[PDB]
Amino acid sequence: NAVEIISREISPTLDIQTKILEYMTDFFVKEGFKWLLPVIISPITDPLWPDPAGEGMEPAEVEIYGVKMRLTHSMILHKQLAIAMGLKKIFVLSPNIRLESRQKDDGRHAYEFTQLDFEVERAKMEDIMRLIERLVYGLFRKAEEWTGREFPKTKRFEVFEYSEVLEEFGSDEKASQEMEEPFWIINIPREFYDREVDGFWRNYDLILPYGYGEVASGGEREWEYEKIVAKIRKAGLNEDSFRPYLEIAKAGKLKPSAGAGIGVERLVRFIVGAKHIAEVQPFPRIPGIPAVI
Ligand code: NA
Repeated sequence: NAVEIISREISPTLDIQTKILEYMTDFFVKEGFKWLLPVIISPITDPLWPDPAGEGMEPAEVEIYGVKMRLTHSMILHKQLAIAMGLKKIFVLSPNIRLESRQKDDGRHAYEFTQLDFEVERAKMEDIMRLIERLVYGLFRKAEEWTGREFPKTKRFEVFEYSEVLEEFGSDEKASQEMEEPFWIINIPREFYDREVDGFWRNYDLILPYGYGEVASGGEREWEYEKIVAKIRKAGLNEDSFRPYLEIAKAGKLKPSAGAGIGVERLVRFIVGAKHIAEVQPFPRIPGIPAVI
């Protein structure tokens, strides 16, 4: 009900969201990153496949001036293109639209959400993981002041291989339920753009404790045409749906980089202790339920 949605009290949560957005955007600007504006419709987007976290659905699509456009799954390809433009360090507050099923309505997913999405030329996985640890520690100390509650105190998070998480816990979420500090999961076989080297994937997810689940994901990247297109073909994806990106790769303009996206609503939910992510959204976007507003 529309009247019901707008009769919720959410002012304290949005006051916290404002403090989080100010803190994070200020951090990246002061670190020397360029602040880019988002892409919403494009011929190319993140396939989100293969990916253990994904259902592999098609993006929303619309015809624009007679040409098929995809609503942004994520800006990953565009981040790589920004690095190809010589911009070195970039971030964006990026809307993502992912039409996941009701099976992903588990309290941490929304079908429309925002990532603070960033990328750094020539960075390695340890560089990005340490940068996120520095950001998160400082944020959690401020959150203690804002809320009057205690937050996790560790500064270097434990690291698990994805294969070990499957063996010990069964899933990323079961691991989250059993942990009291944030932790990393690394080496996850997934999309063509994440860098793979002789069976090892140079990638990482940050997982929150107390069952709150994933909050950030990233990797080092592939930049070579021959490697990228081999991965696309092996996965059975449509090469033509990546054509301009592949033209740029073939021309040699992609560079080595690494980065991550941080789910803003997920982070707000953690800091305020909300059971469901819909509680932190003025206009909920619940997987499998088309919003009335
Ligand atoms: Na290989």
